[PDB]
Amino acid sequence: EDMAKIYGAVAAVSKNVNSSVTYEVKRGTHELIKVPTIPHNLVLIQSDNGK
Amino acid sequence: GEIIYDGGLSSKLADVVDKTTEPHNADGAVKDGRIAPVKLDLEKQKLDKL
Repeated sequence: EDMAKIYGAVAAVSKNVNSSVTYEVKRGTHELIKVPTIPHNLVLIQSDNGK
Repeated sequence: GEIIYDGGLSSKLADVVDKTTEPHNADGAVKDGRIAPVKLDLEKQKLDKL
């Protein structure tokens, strides 16, 4: 019985080993919007007689 | 005539999980005694908790 306790404690220590890490790489990334129209900013000014 | 062979249950070699799976260690025939991969909340954009 006391041997099972000693053997169990050793197995607990051996099981404390770490395997790996996992993380997401998202820094520096931004979403993109879509502009549907082109701004021209033009107006045609014409006289009444058209000259 | 009498039928000897007409087919049957066919064994498939691979089971291809058609869905995204989070990282995991060995389970099944080989069981991994090491700790599971640690999920770290890194590369935050807005600065929280600092």
